Amino acid sequence: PAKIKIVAPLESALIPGGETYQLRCDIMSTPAATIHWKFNGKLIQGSNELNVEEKLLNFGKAIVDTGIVASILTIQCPSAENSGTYSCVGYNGHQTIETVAEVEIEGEASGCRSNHKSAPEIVFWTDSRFEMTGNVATLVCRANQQVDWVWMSNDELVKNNDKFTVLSNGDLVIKNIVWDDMGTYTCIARNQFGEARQETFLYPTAHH
Amino acid sequence: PGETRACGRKLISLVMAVCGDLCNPQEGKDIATECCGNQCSDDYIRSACCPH
Repeated sequence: PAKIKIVAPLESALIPGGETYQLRCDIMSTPAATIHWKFNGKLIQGSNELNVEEKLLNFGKAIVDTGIVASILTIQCPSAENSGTYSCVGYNGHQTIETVAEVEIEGEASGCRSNHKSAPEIVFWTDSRFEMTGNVATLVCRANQQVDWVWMSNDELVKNNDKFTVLSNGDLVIKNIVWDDMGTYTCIARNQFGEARQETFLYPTAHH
Repeated sequence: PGETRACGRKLISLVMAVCGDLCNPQEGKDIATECCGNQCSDDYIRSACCPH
């Protein structure tokens, strides 16, 4: 049965202009949730898209698909253009949850250089994913720019084979999971400007 | 053992998200320790700290 839950709603904030400010929301959800952000009701980050390809690979199976996803929104050079209503929206195809906060900027940002030629950021990721042994699972990372992806599992490189698939969007697809696949999976995003890393966690639950 | 480093923290976050105030923190720490040492089912993990 579908469940979706915010871990901690956004708080209203008065913030100094010109200084980078970061919002975060964590969402627990069954099945997997996607997160997107709105500014005064308009989408500014993320998407509504769900992982339908994994639902295909598990079509006909009993699916556990539970865990927590996390996402960050970075306001680089907070000016008056950035004062308004910030919204984090969680979505899992059956349910939607939304937490909304007012951000007011005090001051301007004349000095601020913004994220020109700045390292990539990982703005959305699977914090934990639970799935039943024998099913396909996916660990998600998304970056704010075009990047190349490299995945590690418990300090070992992940290469494409019959089990693992590193998709170019930042998904790690893991077929036919078994208890030994449990642990931390590290996504590394690179471009010409730097790299960002983020840890995800997979728990293969018991088959009954 | 290397994997278990994050596992207890991750399970306890999941359990506290599922139960909310209904889950005593040191009791969830036990679920995490038990289920990061042995494979538990989805059914147990989600309802052990708050069966009501």
